Amino acid sequence: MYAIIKTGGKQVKVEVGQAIYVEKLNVEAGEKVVFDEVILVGGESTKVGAPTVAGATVEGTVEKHGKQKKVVTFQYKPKKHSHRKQGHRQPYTKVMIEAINA
Amino acid sequence: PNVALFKQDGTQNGEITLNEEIFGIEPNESVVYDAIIMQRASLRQGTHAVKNRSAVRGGGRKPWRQKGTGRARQGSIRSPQWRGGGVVFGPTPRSYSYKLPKKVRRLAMKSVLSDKVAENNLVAVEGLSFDAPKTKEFKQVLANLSIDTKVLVVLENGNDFAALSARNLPNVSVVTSDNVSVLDVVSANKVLATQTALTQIEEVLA
Amino acid sequence: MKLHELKPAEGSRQVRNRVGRGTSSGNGKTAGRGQKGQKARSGGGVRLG
Amino acid sequence: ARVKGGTVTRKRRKKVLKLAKGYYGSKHTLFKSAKEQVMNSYYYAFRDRRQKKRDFRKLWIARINAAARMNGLSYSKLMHGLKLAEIDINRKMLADLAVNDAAAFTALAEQAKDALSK
RNA sequence: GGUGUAGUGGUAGGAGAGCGUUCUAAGGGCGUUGAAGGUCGAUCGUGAGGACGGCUGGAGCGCUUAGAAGUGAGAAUGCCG
RNA sequence: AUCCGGGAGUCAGACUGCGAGUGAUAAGAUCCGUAGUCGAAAGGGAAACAGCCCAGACCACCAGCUAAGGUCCCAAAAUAU
RNA sequence: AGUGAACCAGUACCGUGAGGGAAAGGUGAAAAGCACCCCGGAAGGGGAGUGAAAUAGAUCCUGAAACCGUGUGCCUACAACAAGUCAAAGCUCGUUAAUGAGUGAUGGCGUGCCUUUUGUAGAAUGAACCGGCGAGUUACGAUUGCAUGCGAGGUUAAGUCG
Repeated sequence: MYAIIKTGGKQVKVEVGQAIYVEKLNVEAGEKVVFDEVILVGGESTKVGAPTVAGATVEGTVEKHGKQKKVVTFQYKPKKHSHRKQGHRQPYTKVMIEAINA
Repeated sequence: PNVALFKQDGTQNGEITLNEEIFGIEPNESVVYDAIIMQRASLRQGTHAVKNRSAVRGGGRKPWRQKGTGRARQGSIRSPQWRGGGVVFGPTPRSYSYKLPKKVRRLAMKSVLSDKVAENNLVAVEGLSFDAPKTKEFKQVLANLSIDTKVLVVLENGNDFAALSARNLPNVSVVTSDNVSVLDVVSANKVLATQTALTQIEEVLA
Repeated sequence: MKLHELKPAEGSRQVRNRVGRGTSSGNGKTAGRGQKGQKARSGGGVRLG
Repeated sequence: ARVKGGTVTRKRRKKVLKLAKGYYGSKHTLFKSAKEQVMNSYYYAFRDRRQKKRDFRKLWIARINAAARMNGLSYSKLMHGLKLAEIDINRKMLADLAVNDAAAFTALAEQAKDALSK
């Protein structure tokens, strides 16, 4: 059973029972979420709808807000006696999937 | 401002009204910071020196030639970058003391004693008399007035038995009334001044 | 005021500038003097006027 | 009051050498060699975060071309067909379908073939 | 504090704000039930940098607020080993 | 934009359109005027390429649309009409 | 570092001479400084003992790096490599517990660092490597900004007691 959803600025493939990582959501851990836009409902027969499939949602539960591992961005110009250094860790949320549209 | 009076043991033998120009005048906090910093930089003995290039016991000869030897041009065995050479820009003997103008000295004295009074941290007592210089009796007196912190003991004059008895106690400092500084009052938690010494201080701070 | 809580007045003391201590401070490697010339030397410069 | 330069330089230098683990020979053991190599790696990693996003797009595109030529189309005609029908699948999901669910990929290729049949 | 809008390549060079070293004062602490130093780790912060744990080691050392500086090293056909 | 005040650095430039002199209407030559890029500018194109064509990097993404230049294979896209 | 010299230093050493001139501190609380045995010419070592500790044994506190070895998990004999970075199968492990750690066949991309230059990968300049040391300071004046006290006023110098 397949569904494809628009989350963040991207698209993900989805299934009942599996967990997904995603851009930060504005929902506290333990609460429920509804992904409104469904792109395709595969599985046995596919529903290939113009932009979205009419009336299908996907339900989940937020599990955890985290941070990714650290990236360092360092920049210098050879022979020009100058450099600049910066770090960065990225937020995410983890979501469990339950009941692709029915 | 009125403070309560005590005796070498007793109770509330009335009160004593002190000046309002000296003990009640709303302290000024930057003037006190300036006084403390000036006084602490005033106690230094800046006795420190080091040897520059020309004082090190060493050489005036050019050690090798200027060219040919496949070397680096050198000028003396005693250059700053040679092991054992002389120091560039070290410490020199210096002064460290300066003076603030006269009105702010007086303003800091008034302000620090007035702060002591505004929190019931000054304790007035009729007299401190002793027939012999005994430390034990001074400690009893000190507990008679329930004093359990660092204390400045401001005495009058040739009250020599009291100053002897109050020495050597590791919480106690002793000063006479013609020799109080700004740094003595700020460091102690309380002041134990006698009635005579209080009027004598009011006579010089005017 | 207690001797363990001192505070000068705001704007009254400033720190200092130390030249020749690395590139990122702004004044390493020639310490504000530009490239070569009489004004880049120790004791360099011309008399007043 | 003199300040010996005791233990600050060794800490900084040992932080640099720890980033050079796994390099070849004197490039993980000497401080100057490691310093230069680590600077070059910083440059390469910043460059390659941006080049990654191009590599996977070319990979997806070539797999989609391969799959579509099996359904009577090429990449450019099939993309036009999907746009004229208002379908908005990524090239990532399209390639994933092309490898896993050939029947879904054929459903989509038929919709595109009917769209540009007008 | 919210929300909008706009901005954020950089040599010479100007301006701002900080990190770390040693020493002084005041305060509150730790230590043979093991300080400083050394070595290893998969830890934290936007940067200089900060912790915690193991092993080694044997007597001193942090933290807060203010002060003072012989206060930071990769290069000089540098000097000593 | 103008006015007062604190602190500077620069006084060796280079190529490419365009319009003139010196030269032989030679030079990656030389000396002026006018516009841009480089200097002090990473990214795509030009095989490789300071100065030409497109475009100005605060940071993260295994999302999307285009510029100059391209779509038989190396090598992404038409063996298009 | 501090005197050239913390130690038998103006010494050893160098020069005909005048003169130039170093290096080199630390067992333990207490020598209790290893009786006896074994291999060995000896040096050195292994037991046994001293001692809180000997991997504190006289080259004796701590004991960093260059540099030299021994043992092993993973790779390597059709391959043109500024030595990494991004993508990635197989094998081996199991941590400050989290989108774990080591190695890595194979594929894309990619001409060190510093200085001086219109301009550098430069066949322009410097550096064998590792460690230590090694460069805008102070006195007195002049000016501007900030800060505090007094305000048509502001302030004392030498000196005297302390």
